[PDB]
Amino acid sequence: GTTGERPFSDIITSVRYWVIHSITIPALFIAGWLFVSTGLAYDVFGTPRPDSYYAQEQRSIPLVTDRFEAKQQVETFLEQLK
Amino acid sequence: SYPIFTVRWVAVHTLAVPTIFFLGAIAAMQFIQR
Amino acid sequence: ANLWERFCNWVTSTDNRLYVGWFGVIMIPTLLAATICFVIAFIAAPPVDIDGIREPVSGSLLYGNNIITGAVVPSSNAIGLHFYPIWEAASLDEWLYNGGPYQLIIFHFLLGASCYMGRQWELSYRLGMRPWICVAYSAPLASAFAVFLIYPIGQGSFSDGMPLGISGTFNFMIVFQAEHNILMHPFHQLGVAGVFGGALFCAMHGSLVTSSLIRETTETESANYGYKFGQEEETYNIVAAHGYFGRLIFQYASFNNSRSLHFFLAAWPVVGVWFTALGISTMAFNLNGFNFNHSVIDAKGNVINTWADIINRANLGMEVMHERNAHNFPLDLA
Amino acid sequence: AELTPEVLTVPLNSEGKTITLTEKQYLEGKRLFQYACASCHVGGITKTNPSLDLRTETLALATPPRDNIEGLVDYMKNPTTYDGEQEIAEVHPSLRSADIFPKMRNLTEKDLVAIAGHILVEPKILGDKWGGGKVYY
Amino acid sequence: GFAWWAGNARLINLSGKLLGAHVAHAGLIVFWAGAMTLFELAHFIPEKPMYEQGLILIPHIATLGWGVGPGGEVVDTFPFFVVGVVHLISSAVLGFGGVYHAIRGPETLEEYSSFFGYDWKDKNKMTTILGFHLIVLGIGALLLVAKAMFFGGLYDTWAPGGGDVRVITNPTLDPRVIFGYLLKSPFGGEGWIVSVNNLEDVVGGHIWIGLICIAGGIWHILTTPFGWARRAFIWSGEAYLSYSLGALSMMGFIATCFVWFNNTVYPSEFYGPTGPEASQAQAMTFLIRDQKLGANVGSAQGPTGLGKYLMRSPTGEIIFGGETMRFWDFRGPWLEPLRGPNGLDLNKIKNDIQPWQERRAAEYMTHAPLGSLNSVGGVATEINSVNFVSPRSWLATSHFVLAFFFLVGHLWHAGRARAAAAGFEKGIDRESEPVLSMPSLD
Amino acid sequence: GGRIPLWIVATVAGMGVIVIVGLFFYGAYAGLGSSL
Amino acid sequence: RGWFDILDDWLKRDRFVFVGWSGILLFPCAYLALGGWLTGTTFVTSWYTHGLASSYLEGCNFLTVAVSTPANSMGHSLLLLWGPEAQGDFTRWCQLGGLWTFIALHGAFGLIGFMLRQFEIARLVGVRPYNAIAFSAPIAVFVSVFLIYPLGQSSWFFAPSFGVAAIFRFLLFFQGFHNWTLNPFHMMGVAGVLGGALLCAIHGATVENTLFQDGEGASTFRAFNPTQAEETYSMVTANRFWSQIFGIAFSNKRWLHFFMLFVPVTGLWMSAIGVVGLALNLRSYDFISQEIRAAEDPEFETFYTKNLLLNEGIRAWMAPQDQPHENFVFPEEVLPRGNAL
Ligand code: CLA
Ligand code: CLA
Ligand code: CLA
Ligand code: CLA
Ligand code: HEC
Ligand SMILES: CC1=C(/C=C/C(C)=C/C=C/C(C)=C/C=C/C=C(C)/C=C/C=C(C)/C=C/C2=C(C)CCCC2(C)C)C(C)(C)CCC1
Ligand SMILES: CC1=C(/C=C/C(C)=C/C=C/C(C)=C/C=C/C=C(C)/C=C/C=C(C)/C=C/C2=C(C)CCCC2(C)C)C(C)(C)CCC1
Ligand SMILES: CC1=C(/C=C/C(C)=C/C=C/C(C)=C/C=C/C=C(C)/C=C/C=C(C)/C=C/C2=C(C)CCCC2(C)C)C(C)(C)CCC1
Ligand code: OEY
Ligand SMILES: [Cl-]
Ligand SMILES: [Cl-]
Ligand SMILES: [Fe+2]
Repeated sequence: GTTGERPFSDIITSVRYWVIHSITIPALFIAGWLFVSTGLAYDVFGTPRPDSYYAQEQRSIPLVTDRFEAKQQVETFLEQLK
Repeated sequence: SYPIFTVRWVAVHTLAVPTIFFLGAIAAMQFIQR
Repeated sequence: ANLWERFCNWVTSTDNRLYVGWFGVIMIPTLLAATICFVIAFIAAPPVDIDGIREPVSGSLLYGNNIITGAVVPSSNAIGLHFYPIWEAASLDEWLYNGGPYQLIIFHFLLGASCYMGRQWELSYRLGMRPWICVAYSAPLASAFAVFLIYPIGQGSFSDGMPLGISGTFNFMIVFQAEHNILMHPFHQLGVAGVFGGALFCAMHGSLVTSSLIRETTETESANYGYKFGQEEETYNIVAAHGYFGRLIFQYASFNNSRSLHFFLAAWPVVGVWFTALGISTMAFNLNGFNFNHSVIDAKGNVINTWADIINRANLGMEVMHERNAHNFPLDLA
Repeated sequence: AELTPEVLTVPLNSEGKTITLTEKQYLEGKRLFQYACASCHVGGITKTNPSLDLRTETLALATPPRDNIEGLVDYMKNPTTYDGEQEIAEVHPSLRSADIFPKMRNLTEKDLVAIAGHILVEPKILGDKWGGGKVYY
Repeated sequence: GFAWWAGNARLINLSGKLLGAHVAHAGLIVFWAGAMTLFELAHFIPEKPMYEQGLILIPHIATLGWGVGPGGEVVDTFPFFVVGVVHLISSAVLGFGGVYHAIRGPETLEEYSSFFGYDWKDKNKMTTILGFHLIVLGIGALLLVAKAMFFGGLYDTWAPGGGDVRVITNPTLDPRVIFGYLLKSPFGGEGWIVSVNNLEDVVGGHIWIGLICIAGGIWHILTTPFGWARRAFIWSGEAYLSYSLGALSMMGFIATCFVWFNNTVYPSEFYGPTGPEASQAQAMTFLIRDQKLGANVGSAQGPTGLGKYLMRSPTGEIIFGGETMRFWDFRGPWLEPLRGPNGLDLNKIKNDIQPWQERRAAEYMTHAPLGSLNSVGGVATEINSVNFVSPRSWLATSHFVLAFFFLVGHLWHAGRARAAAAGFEKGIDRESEPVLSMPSLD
Repeated sequence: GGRIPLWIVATVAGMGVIVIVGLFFYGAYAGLGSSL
Repeated sequence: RGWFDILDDWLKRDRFVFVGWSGILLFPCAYLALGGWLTGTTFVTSWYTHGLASSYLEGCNFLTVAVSTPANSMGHSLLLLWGPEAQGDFTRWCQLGGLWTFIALHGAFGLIGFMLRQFEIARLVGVRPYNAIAFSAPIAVFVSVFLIYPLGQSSWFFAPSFGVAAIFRFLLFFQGFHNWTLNPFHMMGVAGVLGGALLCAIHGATVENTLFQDGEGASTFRAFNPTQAEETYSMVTANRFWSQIFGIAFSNKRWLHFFMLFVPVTGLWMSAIGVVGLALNLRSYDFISQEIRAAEDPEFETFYTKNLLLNEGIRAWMAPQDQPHENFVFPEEVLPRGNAL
């Protein structure tokens, strides 16, 4: 019924367990938060900010239309915001 | 007489560590305004 | 030795090839009336004016339908929720034009199916069984009630009950999606989970038991002959099966109690179908699926479409096209 | 794009004077439009009379022109038919009929400017969608 | 020997602790009634119709006549506060008695007092407790009568002049009317008891029900079951539970159809229009609009050949056209002024439609009971904007779900009660399997 | 190896999930994706 | 006793999560398919491939987030990170739909990994490999829908996007364009899925209500011992019950459990085949006899003709926003609409 690993119930009721994870768990939560609040997640993944979906007087989707020019096409759209 | 770091240990944190990080990021998102 | 007691003894006899029972006394006639009317109408009924607009829809084989397109067509929108037995029509010709057979069939069937569920309790008691198989069957019965009675009640007309046909069934689903966005409703989502999961677990339990059959046969014979009807020992090795499945995932994610396992098998699809039956029944009162149309806008206020807005475009095309001659005013309120 | 002041600049009267609302007013107007008006005028249409919408071009051809703050503020007080021939306060919410339309009861003069402004700003953001109907959803 | 998950089944033969459970649970119900009203009142805004505000308890109090005047306009919110506070306070008393009897009080009552102790198999004691509660129930229905006839009356949506609170001086006593309702078919244009359409019939039926319940109480206190009743039922706690589960289920389905169709004891002023009502109001709205423009709505042929605004029902009555032909059984105070002996009167339509009727129709058409789970009002293809789901949709769907599950509970507990009483709810005796002692089917 | 009672860990983690889920549900009504 | 056997020893050790040779394939790919989907639905848009928001970061909820398919202009490009389209730029790769192929391909190899795992564990534990065989049905569905179907069309764009509402849109597309409900191969799949659910419920119900009394508690679960030799419920009583209730009943435990494997597995395989046909627009769209009659006889109407009108509505109202690269512009006057609506 057992293969040698320490039982889960034995672990999460232990004091050493909660001494470490009371730090690691919030720290991870805070790190994730900061990835968003600093705006880093936008830049890493290329996701439009609420103000950068369209240019001001634009209602056309900036749709990729070329396979091998696709990279340059997105950068063209992005500069038409900057 | 229980090993701490095991294959099990790796499997678990492989899922747990990003799940909490993601949870924090998704939490922050709730306060974004347009 | 009294005539009435002999009759009671035969009705409840456990020796009849098919159990009759007191619920059977109502189920046998109502199911025969429904079945006989259904067969005849499916083959030879004339076109029915389902939507009350004098636009009769042809449902039967002899009027140019095949097995896939044929249906017994719901009764006229002019009738609404009014009772329309045969003796309320000036003639059978009138009764046929207005969709009278649909009411006869669905009422006799819902009764007979209701007594079908009670008959399952009844025999379980005569045989000294536990009583709850009928509770499992209440999930399909609730589903039939929803599409044939409950949804008609909420919308005010049997003309919006589910047609008794294959293409009619699809007509019903498409319109229900345009009108209630059922796909975005959590009780239908639970129903898909009950029905996918039930198919999954059916397959799993079938392959695990089949995988751990104890060798009792040669390769020239069907392994099925390694089981004899009524043998006392189990025909498969539940610990080998548990030992395989507990390693495929991990140990505690596998049953080794057969009673918990089979209860899980009963519970999962029964409950998911309860919900999907309840989904139809509550959308009958127009508490619809989640509406996320235009939920995302940008810093100026442009709508930023999501997949839900695409769904809505599809829904709109079903909406503007269904019952194309039947609406005089801009809102389809029922 | 964003809610720039050009977007928030709408005509005040027929004479041609303009007015620049704040983002606060715009959001206030949208909130009040939803409270007092959306049930009939969601998206800039009119569910109970689809022949009349809230497109700026439709308002402009109304008698009293209604494509300006004054025209709208006056309409919310003493509404008339499209040609100005008859007053319709008895079948349309207004301050004059707040006894029969109780939601107009607690609307202040600044509330009306906001509601009006939202109606004039929104076709600048959504274009054809405003007053277009399901075709543009 | 029940598992923790069937743990309340341990209370079956502990009449003391089982009393605590029941009384504490009664506390929860009274508490919710208290808390919810206060929550609704704190959120109430009188300038908005109730049905634009997610209210389900304030309308129940308004209907009893409290807090409202002509046309259903709220004139005094203090009666709402009182009902919630008193309910809230009372829940502590029930809570108190409930956790006392469940924790500290005697575990079983029959040793303490032969009056309050009971054996489930005591058919006489059981019918006496039934009788007590029957009398209480009968008193309950007479309180509604008392309020109606001696304490301000009730809200009358059909009152002349837009609806008003009205004291009821001539409740209907004629049993041909009162029990006539029990014998109308439940189908369209009949509607069984859901069709009750005036407060005289409502008050009168409660006189009857009140008397019949008081009559049945004493009956069941003075009698014990006859042998035909004794041979026909299972006499056990779980059986009695299953009987009431069936009754609660049946009652839940009726309540569902009641709040969905009936606009009398669920006034549309408070609850919003019904489905039929709202659909009728749309046809009315565009009849009024098109005829103001010059359309002769009586002679207008629609695309199908049927009249665009007006057609006949299958028995001949002039009714609204379009898909709302299905709803011609609808009757409402804003509509009936237009009906003559043949249905809708074309001369009344051309001449006698009032602005208040136009207002009402536009209002009900735009408040039809259609809306999304996240409370986006209107058809499923509507864009976000209107935050609205009719109280009638909320009240109909919730109680259909509850009614369905209690029918499943009836089946569950009825079959188990039968199996337990016969002695095989735990499985089949290997040494004595019935089928093994039966002849084979073939 | 057993100091913290299990039901304590269960209750607290339970309320931790409820908190985060309710934050996500609050967020459906505010900010992005609120329709407003 | 060289390095290969020392590795074999380690991979096949009885541990909390069995690894095995198949683990080398399964776990990396299963984890990265999963990780890609959670990453993309949290952080990645579909603005440039679809014109859709599709992440929590953008304001979407669990029902509307998706990892969407690449733009139609990518054709069937593998969209490798290092490939000619994204050219090693991770940001651009995300914006061009690279996570879709990343998930679909790593998912394909994970499903292989998982099925090899079922073979591997079955071999070591000594059981017959029927659970692996049954898993052929999920795999056939996955490859026919996610890979074979878009490969027959113009691009990956028309594969399903990995998300809840995006799959819903997939269902409705197949109704309006392929008339997929009319396909007999789908109908067989429906019968297999609903037949499986039925078999699942009816079998579990029957076992639980034909139990032997093997203990005294009112909880019947306790009274089963996983090593007992005896059947825990009566097959003889169950056969009688169903023979009398339904006319026929199972009498062979082995057949019954094989049938439960057979029914849903076959159903899924059948639906995979029809999707292969839809890869080629080889639909069962029409009945020719119906249309000939309908074209000549304006009073002829069936539920078949009514449903196509719906299909035509779906196509005209959803195509412009659903296929944006086609620049469909349908003026109001050309849209098919019934009266008033
Ligand atoms: C008046 C109503 C009533 C009463 C008094 C009983 C009483 C009883 N029932 Mg029955 N039951 C009822 C209605 C009722 N039931 C209904 C309507 C159904 C169908 C759904 C059932 C189905 C049922 C089954 C299947 C079984 C019982 C059993 C029992 C016994 C033990 C129950 C127990 O310990 O529960 C313990 C309580 C729980 C385990 C908690 C349940 C949690 C529910 C399911 C979730 C509810 C959450 C809610 C929907 C939303 C939550 C929101 C979130 C924030 C949390 C007891 C005698 C057992 C029995 O037969 O004993 C003899 C048994 O096996 N009941
Ligand atoms: C309305 C819900 C309800 C009610 C009233 C009861 C009531 C009861 N249950 Mg049941 N039960 C319920 C739901 C309910 N249960 C559910 C959902 C489950 C599944 C989780 C169970 C599972 C269950 C089991 C497994 C058992 C019971 C038992 C009991 C009885 C004794 C409990 C005891 O001694 O605990 C003692 C507990 C405490 C002392 C802890 C504190 C509890 C108090 C009362 C909290 C009160 C809080 C409140 C704010 C106080 C305000 C006071 C103020 C008004 C003055 C009691 C009559 C037992 C029984 O039958 O005994 C023979 C038993 O074995 N129940
Ligand atoms: C129907 C519910 C119910 C039932 C059957 C019982 C039954 C019993 N209780 Mg319990 N009890 C209840 C509710 C109930 N109680 C409540 C609600 C409370 C909190 C107030 C208590 C608090 C309580 C205590 C503290 C004790 C008992 C005791 C007893 C026993 C003897 C009581 C006696 O001699 O009567 C005495 C009777 C009276 C004084 C007459 C009271 C008549 C009332 C006031 C009229 C009816 C009230 C009405 C319905 C609601 C008020 C109106 C409101 C709506 C505005 C008996 C087994 C005793 C026991 O067993 O201890 C060993 C004991 O010590 N009970
Ligand atoms: C909650 C209320 C309640 C409950 C649970 C009981 C329970 C009981 N009563 Mg009592 N009874 C009550 C209220 C109640 N009664 C009231 C208020 C009165 C006064 C009129 C009576 C008058 C009364 C008498 C005169 C007798 C009983 C008897 C009995 C016992 C046998 C009942 C029986 O065979 O039913 C089974 C019912 C039938 C076999 C006949 C069913 C016929 C119905 C009306 C058909 C309805 C069909 C349809 C589906 C329902 C829709 C409504 C329809 C009428 C339109 C049982 C213990 C009997 C007994 O043994 O007394 C000691 C007896 O002789 N009761
Ligand atoms: C239904 C009960 C309505 C509500 C609530 C609101 N409006 Fe309305 N509006 C309605 C109708 C039936 C009409 C046409 C009446 C006629 O015969 O002309 C209107 C018209 C308007 C207009 C004029 C539109 C035009 O093109 O000229 C405006 C500017 C207008 N309505 C504004 C408005 C506002 C600001 C509201 C909230 C206070 C509002 N309406 C509510 C129906 C209904
Ligand atoms: C037995 C049991 C149980 C149960 C319990 C119960 C159910 C209870 C009840 C109880 C209750 C049921 C309670 C109640 C309470 C109440 C109270 C406590 C009250 C108070 C109130 C107040 C104090 C108020 C105040 C006020 C006023 C006066 C005015 C207005 C404002 C306010 C609101 C503030 C359980 C399951 C858990 C467990 C097991 C056992
Ligand atoms: C208030 C009111 C009113 C009145 C009412 C009344 C008058 C009622 C009555 C009612 C009643 C008077 C009812 C009754 C019922 C009954 C029932 C519901 C029955 C049941 C039955 C059963 C359940 C049985 C069963 C069985 C059988 C069949 C066989 C044998 C076995 C047994 C016994 C099980 C009106 C409407 C006017 C109006 C409004 C208000
Ligand atoms: C892509 C990519 C990658 C990878 C990545 C990954 C691997 C990721 C992962 C990630 C992850 C791994 C994530 C996670 C997440 C999680 C979450 C976000 C969760 C959530 C959940 C929740 C929300 C839940 C809740 C609940 C409910 C609702 C109910 C019941 C209870 C519970 C609590 C369960 C790499 C680097 C290779 C590179 C390339 C790209
Ligand atoms: O969905 Mn659309 O809504 Ca219910 O009615 Mn009005 O139209 Mn017609 O009769 Mn069948 O269908
Ligand atoms: Cl149609
Ligand atoms: Cl219409
Ligand atoms: Fe099995």
